[PDB]
Amino acid sequence: TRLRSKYKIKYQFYRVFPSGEVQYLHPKDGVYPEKVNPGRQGVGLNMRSIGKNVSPIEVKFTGKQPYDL
Amino acid sequence: PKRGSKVKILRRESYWFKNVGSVVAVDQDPKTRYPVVVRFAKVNYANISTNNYALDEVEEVA
Amino acid sequence: SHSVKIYDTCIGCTQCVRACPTDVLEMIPWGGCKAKQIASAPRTEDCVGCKRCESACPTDFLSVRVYLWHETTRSMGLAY
Amino acid sequence: MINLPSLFVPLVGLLFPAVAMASLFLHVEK
Amino acid sequence: FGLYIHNDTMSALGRPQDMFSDTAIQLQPVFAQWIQNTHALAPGTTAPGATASTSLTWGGGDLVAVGNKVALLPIPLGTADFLVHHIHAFTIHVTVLILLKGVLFARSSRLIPDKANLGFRFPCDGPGRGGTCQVSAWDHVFLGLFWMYNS
Amino acid sequence: ALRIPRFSQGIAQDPTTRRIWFGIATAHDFESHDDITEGRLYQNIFASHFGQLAIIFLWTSGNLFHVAWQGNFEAWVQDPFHVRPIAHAIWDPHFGQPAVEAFTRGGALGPVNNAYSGVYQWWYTIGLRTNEDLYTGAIFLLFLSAISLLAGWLHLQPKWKPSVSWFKNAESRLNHHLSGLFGVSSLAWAGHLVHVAIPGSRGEYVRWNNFLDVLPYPQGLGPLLTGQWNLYAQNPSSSNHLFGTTQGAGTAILTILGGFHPQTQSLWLTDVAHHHLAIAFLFLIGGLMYRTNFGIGHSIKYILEAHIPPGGRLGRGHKGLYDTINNSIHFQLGLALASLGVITSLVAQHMYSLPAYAFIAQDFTTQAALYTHHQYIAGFIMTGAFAHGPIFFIRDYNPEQNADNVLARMLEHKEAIISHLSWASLFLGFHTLGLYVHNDVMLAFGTPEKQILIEPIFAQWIQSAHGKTTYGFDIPLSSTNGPALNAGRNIWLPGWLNAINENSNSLFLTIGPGDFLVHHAIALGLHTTTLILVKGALDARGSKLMPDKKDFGYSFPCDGPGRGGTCDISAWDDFYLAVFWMLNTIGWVTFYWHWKHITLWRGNVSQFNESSTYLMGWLRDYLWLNSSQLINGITPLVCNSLSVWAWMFLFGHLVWATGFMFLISWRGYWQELIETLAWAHERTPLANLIRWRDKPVALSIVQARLVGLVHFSVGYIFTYAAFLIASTSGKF
Amino acid sequence: DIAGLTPCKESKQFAKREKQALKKLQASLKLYADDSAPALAIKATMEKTKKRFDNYGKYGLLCGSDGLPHLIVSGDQRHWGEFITPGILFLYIAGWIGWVGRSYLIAIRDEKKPTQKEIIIDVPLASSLLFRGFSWPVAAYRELLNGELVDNNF
Amino acid sequence: MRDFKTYLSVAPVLSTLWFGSLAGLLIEINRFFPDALTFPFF
Ligand code: CLA
Ligand SMILES: CC1=C(/C=C/C(C)=C/C=C\C(C)=C/C=C/C=C(C)/C=C/C=C(C)/C=C/C2=C(C)CCCC2(C)C)C(C)(C)CCC1
Ligand SMILES: CC1=C(C/C=C(\C)CCC[C@H](C)CCC[C@@H](C)CCCC(C)C)C(=O)c2ccccc2C1=O
Ligand code: SF4
Ligand code: SF4
Ligand code: SF4
Repeated sequence: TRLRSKYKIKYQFYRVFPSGEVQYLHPKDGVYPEKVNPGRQGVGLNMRSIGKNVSPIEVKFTGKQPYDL
Repeated sequence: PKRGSKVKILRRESYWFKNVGSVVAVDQDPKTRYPVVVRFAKVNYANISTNNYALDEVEEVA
Repeated sequence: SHSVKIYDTCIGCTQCVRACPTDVLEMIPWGGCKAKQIASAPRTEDCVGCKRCESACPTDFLSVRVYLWHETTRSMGLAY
Repeated sequence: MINLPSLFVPLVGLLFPAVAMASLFLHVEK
Repeated sequence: FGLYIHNDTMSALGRPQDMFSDTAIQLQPVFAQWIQNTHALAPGTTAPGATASTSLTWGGGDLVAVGNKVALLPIPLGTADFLVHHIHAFTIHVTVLILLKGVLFARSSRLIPDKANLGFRFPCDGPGRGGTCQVSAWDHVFLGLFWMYNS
Repeated sequence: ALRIPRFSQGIAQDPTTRRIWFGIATAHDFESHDDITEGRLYQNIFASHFGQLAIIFLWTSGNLFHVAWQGNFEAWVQDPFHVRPIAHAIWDPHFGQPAVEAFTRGGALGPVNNAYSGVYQWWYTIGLRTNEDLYTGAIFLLFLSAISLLAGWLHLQPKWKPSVSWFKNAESRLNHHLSGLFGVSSLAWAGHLVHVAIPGSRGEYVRWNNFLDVLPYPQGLGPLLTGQWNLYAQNPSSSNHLFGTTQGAGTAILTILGGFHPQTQSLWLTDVAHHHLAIAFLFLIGGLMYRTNFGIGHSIKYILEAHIPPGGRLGRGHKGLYDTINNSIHFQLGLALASLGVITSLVAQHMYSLPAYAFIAQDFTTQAALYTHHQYIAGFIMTGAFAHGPIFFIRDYNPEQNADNVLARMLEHKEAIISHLSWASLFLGFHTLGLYVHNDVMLAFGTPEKQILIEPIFAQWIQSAHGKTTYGFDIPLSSTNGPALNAGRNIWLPGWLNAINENSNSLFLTIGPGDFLVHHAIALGLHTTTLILVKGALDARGSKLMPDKKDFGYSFPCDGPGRGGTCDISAWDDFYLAVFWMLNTIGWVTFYWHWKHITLWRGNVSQFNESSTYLMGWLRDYLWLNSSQLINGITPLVCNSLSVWAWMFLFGHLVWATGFMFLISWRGYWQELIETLAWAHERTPLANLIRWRDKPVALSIVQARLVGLVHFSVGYIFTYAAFLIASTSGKF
Repeated sequence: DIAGLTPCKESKQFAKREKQALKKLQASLKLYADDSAPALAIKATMEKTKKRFDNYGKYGLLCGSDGLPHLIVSGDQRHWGEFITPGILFLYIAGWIGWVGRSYLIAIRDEKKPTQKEIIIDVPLASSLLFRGFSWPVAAYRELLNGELVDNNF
Repeated sequence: MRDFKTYLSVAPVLSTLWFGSLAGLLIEINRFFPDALTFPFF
């Protein structure tokens, strides 16, 4: 985006390490964080649509039981 | 019937809230949880304000 | 290792969450709001309590914070 | 025979913690 | 500075016996003079004239005043003098670089690298990167001062 | 990537200096530590909270053992009053030959410390002056040290295991557990303060050994039984009787009317031997109140769900709190500092107001020493006592196991306690402090004539009825013939009058004007070292800023720029702020006292009275004067015997101070910098082959407020600390 | 006469430490006393003071040891007023500012749209908005305890 | 002029201005009855 104040465009990065590999969002597919398109996964949010927030004592030594969510 | 009246806010979510009147607009588009479009003249830590709402709430008088 | 929990509604942007530093941002398509959009993190492993993620991100009650406990050379930031 | 108990103080200050900052040097590499 | 401290630990604990003061970590003649002094052969030759020793404060013992009470005289230095000083001598080090640290990184800081994205003041930023605050020079200045006051 | 240390992956895999902070710091945090079943911590504390019982016991088996070596009691027996009460023996290989000119003090022969722990009387009282009959309390608080770490070793073994139930049981751990805990404890005590102390106060090598062939009371053990006693109160030890001696030694035992006799200057022996032998029954009823098995005695329960009165033909309806105070430990560290809160402060004068031994009321060095101390925990227990008072909220409380009953209600109507504890102060804000300032204007502008010093009219009533007959005001009782002081005109009420007012009595002190100018000020402090608390606690349940710190917890380090409208936000970092204003509120009520008290011990009691009602008075000649003995036992000649705080003090006066950088100097200025050279020493050869085991970072913002607090306070516990002592060994 | 604290008239201290305190400003002979400013450190002032000496007197305050006013009302003898006879007014002098304070505000939703409608004060005050301040309580202070509170308003 | 009214305000120095040109009076009164010390009723 530094490349946003002279006009310029299409940044790409990568990884790269011992021994090379990942580690990158542009392009792995350049999904522009913005957009939205294909199949992008779950991991989207508490059964608490927040408001319901309080003392959260569903815990006393959870095991298996939550670690987490 | 009550389109944007002096109607309340009532859920363990909000900022302002009890603070009364105003449902301004209401949609007809079902999915979500956010049908109830509110705008008053009093504000949270934004400035534009107005954020949206609905469901386990309007527990109010006239 | 990013925390704690953070919550629904916004997106699109054009006036909200458009600015995490360390990525941590997809946008699924999903059905509810006024066209389709639900989000926190297609990730959270690059971030970093870059907590500028609600400053750009309204929607009501706590909305972004940190809790790193482990707190990681990935996002405790200290490279060298 | 006799004169002391200094025996203790060059410990409690001098070697003892010399051994605290020694063996839990650590806690890490305990 | 870690040096008055000693001579406290060496006056309380530290028995004049041996420590950092004048008849002490002395430093006999001394400290000179320096120069100044020369500032007092300076007018009798060497810059031919002018009159009387360029400022009585420096020089030898060529000494005046007036009005009963004193005026200026040979204000002689020594220990108590290459002490203290090295504090203004210090301070105006770690009072700059605060300053320079925060004057150089300020816009590009090697650890939020992109600043011109918050303004001049701009509070801190991340509770992330595990504790980013007081980054701004505006706030590099917010303590830029305190010390001055201390200095 | 880094496996060690332990308790959790989280921070133990983590790769910066943190670990070591965030090991050591959060190291008794186990009650949210991924490694703990419903026992594990309940299991834990046990051994744990023996454990120290160990050292408390090796706290003293020593320092007992310590003395008789060191100091000079077996000596000091010959004559009992100067003095330079004698602490330890100081092997400090830095001290300049003037170790003579140093601390060749009291009985010394070595630069010994000037003991102020009081105790040296608390031991003189119980019994002994023979240190060959010490050597033993040592060996005893060892007879308890090893012994009880089997309560360690052992009852930390599944076998002779604990349970959890056993722990939640209420009516046993309590009911039964007053009866033992205190109760019996006294008796023998209550009796030792009876049958081994008397016979030296009579004067007699009673020892243990000769342990029946005494019989210090002539009529055996009869009338105790029977129903007749007053052949006991019979002839109190009497009037002059040089204390613990010959003449006037009026045998008796269990007394309870006389009190002091100038000489001891201190509550006379075995007339609190009836005291400890009464309290008892006042739990040994309310002490077999409940249970063990047996089907008789108390439940609690409808104690509530019926007994929610006082309350209810409306109101609050308790339907049980309980499964909260018994489920929620905190409460057991909600109210066991909470109420061993108070005690600390109601020991902070009882203990002085009338002493208890071998002369202290006229030592003016315990008072000094053994007071403030016993006060600073009425701080450091009284405070951080509501902390485990948010907790249960965001970390025990369920709004639904409870939302019938007071608490949740307390809550529902909470943003109120907050804002009347507040108006409780902005006011105790301007006043007690507005007035207070021409009491500092005038007094400056030649005008003391005119002045706003409004003299307390109220406390005033007390302290007379409770005896005190000192000038004016023709009312009843203390009339020195009055009808509250009658019907009872002999019981309890000649003696506690016989000493009531001339000050080497200090009893109910001499009330001056502006006496409330601090007194008020001290009913400012509090009301404003709560609210902190009762937010940092109360609404710190959630708030509405971030209506979910409920999740978040108690100890989250600040927030970041989050919609410019957030920061330092731990309910913890409200305890932080809370521990500021409280040390402020101690800040004060230790000036008073020193001013006051000090006054007396050199006659001059215009050291107040004249002054304080305009604060340079405080500054000038509470603060400015008296000193530079201390801060002139350093003074470009030598050191003499007040040398230390002349160091310690400037210590407190450093070690304070730099609890400042951490404090004013926040967080992301340290990393950034500590990079720009964490780096420099990564380049520079010769000291290149040195890559360091983990990787230097700056400090969690919490910390960077904590060690602001334990350099501070440590500094601040220091000085006044050394001053209050320094001071007095010059002037008294 | 109560608790101490004597009414001043036995003079012992106060009256004297007074005719001492003020009266070495008076030894200001140390200048030249005729007409001045530049000086009058001597002659006058004491008029407010010494020519108010035995004047101040005069109602006692039972000024006390030190010899100075230990100023007390608590509701005994004449005093029930050394701060209460001038003790009520303050109550009075304040919270009818509250009326202006209220009705100023309780206007700042009337004529409609508000706030800085708080900064531009609409010179809010001079009469009934204040000049009711005069007459609030026990005739109408229970402007409180009916239709205005509750609260009951909209 | 009016009418209560309202009437017209002005900007930032009104709560302030109140301190000076009127509030002073105080010091006149406090002069007028030199000091106060306590209650003078009439
Ligand atoms: C919210 C409150 C909570 C409560 C209930 C208390 C209560 C108390 N604190 Mg305390 N404290 C608190 C929070 C609290 N504290 C906190 C957060 C701190 C940290 C700063 C402290 C630090 C602190 C210190 C340092 C001390 C106390 C002390 C005290 C006790 C002083 C006695 C007194 O009240 O004199 C006056 C009380 C009266 C009731 C007399 C006035 C009567 C008025 C109210 C008349 C109107 C009502 C009616 C006619 C009277 C009935 C009441 C009756 C008891 C007379 C008192 C038990 C002192 C102490 O422990 O004792 C030595 C003192 O040491 N506190
Ligand atoms: C009778 C009595 C009394 C009293 C006591 C007490 C202390 C009680 C409690 C009571 C109660 C039950 C109370 C309550 C109260 C309430 C209130 C409430 C107060 C007040 C107030 C206010 C806060 C106000 C406000 C206002 C008004 C109203 C007017 C002016 C303006 C304003 C609006 C601001 C006495 C002393 C004589 C003693 C005996 C008996
Ligand atoms: C100085 C300073 C640092 C830097 C901290 C540093 C450089 C610490 C370096 C360690 C010092 C050198 C250790 C000296 C004392 C410790 C060894 C004491 C603890 C030892 C026992 C627990 C074993 C911060 O990171 C910081 C963060 C937020 C607010 C304020 C500050 C702050 O003031
Ligand atoms: S975080 Fe931002 S982009 Fe995501 S839903 Fe909320 S407001 Fe929209
Ligand atoms: S912590 Fe905030 S700014 Fe950082 S990546 Fe995550 S959502 Fe974005
Ligand atoms: S402590 Fe630091 S991270 Fe938190 S809001 Fe303040 S400046 Fe930002």
